[PDB]
Amino acid sequence: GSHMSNISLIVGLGNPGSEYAQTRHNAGFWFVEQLADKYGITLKNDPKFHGISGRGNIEGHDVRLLLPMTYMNRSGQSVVPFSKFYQIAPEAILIAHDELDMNPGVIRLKTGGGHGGHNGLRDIVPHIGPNFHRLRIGIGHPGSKERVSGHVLGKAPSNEQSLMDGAIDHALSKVKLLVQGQVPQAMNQINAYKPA
Repeated sequence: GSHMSNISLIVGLGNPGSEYAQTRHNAGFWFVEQLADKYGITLKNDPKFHGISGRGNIEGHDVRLLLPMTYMNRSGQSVVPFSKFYQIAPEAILIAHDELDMNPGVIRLKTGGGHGGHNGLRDIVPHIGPNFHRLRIGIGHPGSKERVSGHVLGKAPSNEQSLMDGAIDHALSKVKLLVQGQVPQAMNQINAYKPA
């Protein structure tokens, strides 16, 4: 299976379908789709684990990618059996997800903690516990808890999309550190990111 805190599973959270592909709740998908293209990892149909997955070499490490196709609030119905099947401990998992509590263009690597009301993480933490790594992609907050659904299922204005895209591109450049188990250095260099 996995080996220490060498990241060997990278999960991107989001919703299936073209109507959700450009929404803020798919920030995790954006990051994983771009990572898969950067490293030539095929993301193929994975009906067994209710998602799209791939396996390939990142900087000399055997790494798996997963996009749940369960819809966001059932994400755990893909991530939990996939990670158990391949014997990947949470400490070797990175989950990329949209973060309401951070600005567009802010990105952070966090180890552990709660779901912060994220309905994808809410479906994962009760099964594998909190001790996986998260790539928190800032998307900002709409003000109301009543407005959160419409914000996360919205398509961000170009300025915010540009800020997110820059942050995601920065994070792609730091995955080499994560697959090598250099979580502290990755966390310092990801968290330091500034758009301008």
